[PDB]
Amino acid sequence: HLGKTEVFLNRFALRPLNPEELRPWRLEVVLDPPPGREEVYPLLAQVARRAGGVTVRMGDGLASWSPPEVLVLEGTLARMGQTYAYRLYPKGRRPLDPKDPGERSVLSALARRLLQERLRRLEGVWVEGLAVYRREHARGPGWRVLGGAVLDLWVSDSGAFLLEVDPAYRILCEMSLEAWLAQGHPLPKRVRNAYDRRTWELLRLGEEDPKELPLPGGLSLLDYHASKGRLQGREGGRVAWVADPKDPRKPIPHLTGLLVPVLTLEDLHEELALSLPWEERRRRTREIASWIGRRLGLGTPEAVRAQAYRLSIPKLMGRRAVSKPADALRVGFYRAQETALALLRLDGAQGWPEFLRRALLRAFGASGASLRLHTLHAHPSQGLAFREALRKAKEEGVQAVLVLTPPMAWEDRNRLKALLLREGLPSQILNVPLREEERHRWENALLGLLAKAGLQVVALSGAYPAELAVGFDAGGRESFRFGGAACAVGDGGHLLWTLPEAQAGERIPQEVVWDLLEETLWAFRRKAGRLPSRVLLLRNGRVPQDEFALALEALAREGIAYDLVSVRKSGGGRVYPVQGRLADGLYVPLEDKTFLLLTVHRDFRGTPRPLKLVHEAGDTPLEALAHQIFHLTRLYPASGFAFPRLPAPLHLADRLVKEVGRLGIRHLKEVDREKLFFV
DNA sequence: TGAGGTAGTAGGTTGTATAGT
RNA sequence: AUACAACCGUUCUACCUC
Ligand SMILES: [Mg+2]
Repeated sequence: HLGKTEVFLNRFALRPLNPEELRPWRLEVVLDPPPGREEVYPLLAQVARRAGGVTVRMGDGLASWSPPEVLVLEGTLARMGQTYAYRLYPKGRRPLDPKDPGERSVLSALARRLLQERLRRLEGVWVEGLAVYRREHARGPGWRVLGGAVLDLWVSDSGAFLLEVDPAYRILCEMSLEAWLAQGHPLPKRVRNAYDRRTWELLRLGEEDPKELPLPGGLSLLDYHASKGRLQGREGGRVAWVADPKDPRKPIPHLTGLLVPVLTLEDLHEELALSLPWEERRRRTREIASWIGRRLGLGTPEAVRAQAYRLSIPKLMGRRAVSKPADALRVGFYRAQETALALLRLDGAQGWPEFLRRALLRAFGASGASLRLHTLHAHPSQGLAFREALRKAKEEGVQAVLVLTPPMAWEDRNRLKALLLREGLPSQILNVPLREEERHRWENALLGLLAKAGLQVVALSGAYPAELAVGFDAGGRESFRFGGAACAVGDGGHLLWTLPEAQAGERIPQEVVWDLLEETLWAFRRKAGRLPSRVLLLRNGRVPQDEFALALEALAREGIAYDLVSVRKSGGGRVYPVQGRLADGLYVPLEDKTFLLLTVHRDFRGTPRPLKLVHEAGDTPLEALAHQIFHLTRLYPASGFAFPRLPAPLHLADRLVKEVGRLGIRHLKEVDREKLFFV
């Protein structure tokens, strides 16, 4: 069950490395005072930057593509307050073999630096690292938007340059605060220094004179900024009151002549289309690749191809087959039970709208389960009595409450949610200027409601390598030492979530991961009276792989087969068809155990971002894994009309982590973990 | 709070380090 | 909190989609 086709990656093959590049100059470093021994590594890279060439770190020394005589071989550094004196010593050259991953790594660091350094020298071109911006996409009243691309340059195993390209844009507010003010434009959100990158939350304009404000040092504002050479060639203008990097109420003094506004997208909207149709993006990518090759003498670009296989579209089962979850409202649910729902009105109206009661009764008739609708005659304004009302509805079997309400402020939303959650009542909010013809909104609402209640509504009828697929999210951190969360989808049925639930400090990451996993295991055991034969482990690849060692070990001790797979929402590059149209379910195998996956592609103008996956453990054939993950993409019961770009367990753990973020909510004790309260 | 995506940007986190010796 | 380094980037705004 597949297909076959060919695609271009947004990578390009360029010229072979010439003999000199294959034989970099080697340099021995001498510092004073030496020190470090274990800290003698960031220092090495820093020296490699101070030298001022195409030079990188290589072993205990330096590799360079720049002749040592055009380097700053002797100079000084200031690292964390300490001042070092360095001298570089040319020690001849040493050949590097691309076939050695270490040496090729060095070669690629050199290639990257080559790209950046050579791009800096181009006239009529703006460069901010691995980003180059040529043309001018749009300009108006003091600000312009430049169009270019983000790049990378590394070295193949066959010893040739490889150039990744992807068009981006840049919003430059090429002016000054003072002026910007004049144009009559409104004071922006945050403001930025004109002499560095530190940015302060713009609080208010001042009322006093810069030559008066006494600073902690004896200096005034104006001559403080004058002393450090900043008023040299510019008019300081009026005084401003910026707010600190983090957050505070204690403001700081600044100058509208040393401040530059920073425009977000919305600021431009108050005057866009920075998305590109995939055809246009491919074109511009090619153009910029040939342009770079031309200007840098790297030859004419050969776009790299790759075989791609069109995966089979999954079989979504409600009562019968469905194209999308929303249809199950007409057709019926996969596994319905005796369910009790509750209404909570905050618009001071009475009961269920008729079309909602109808839609629900219909959907449940088509499922033969018997539905029971309650109404909460209670309000949060009551105090404890409200909590009591909630408790009563719970004991009467209510599983979830729909909340008809005008647009709630963030804080009130979270407070209300958390409130119902204390009494074990998941809730779906429906904003109440509500017409019946708004089918999408209230049907999605209804789906969320039912999901929260514990219904299944849809399933994948297929057969898959692992009957348990659990996804791991680590919040916004690079480890589970500070907690994270898991969501489990059982082949394509049953849904569970788990929190770290064991403090957030002196926690061993491996043990956290194993705890999440073990709890999902035990949930599965409770629902099935057995342990699963194989589990699919999905992580977001932002935490070290070592953090799953204990979980894998434990899965083995228990005779449970596994497959560890890493999923990265960003970095997969772009993917274009050679001929024809680009479609869903694209599987694009790549290097050692890694592949691309173009899961989603609907009526959006912009180019799709393929997923990048790495089979890090287990002996399941890649195509099989890609199959299962792609199908897991279609098992999100809350979206109803559109599929998420990520597999259900990861998408779920994302919404979960974000919701715990929004609410409390350490011990969500009364909430059943079969109930997806966070969608 | 209806939800899916591509767009930039702020915005954020985590790691090492400061001095001491 | 300072510096440096690495990575991610929901909110928001917009366009749209069903
Ligand atoms: Mg929801």
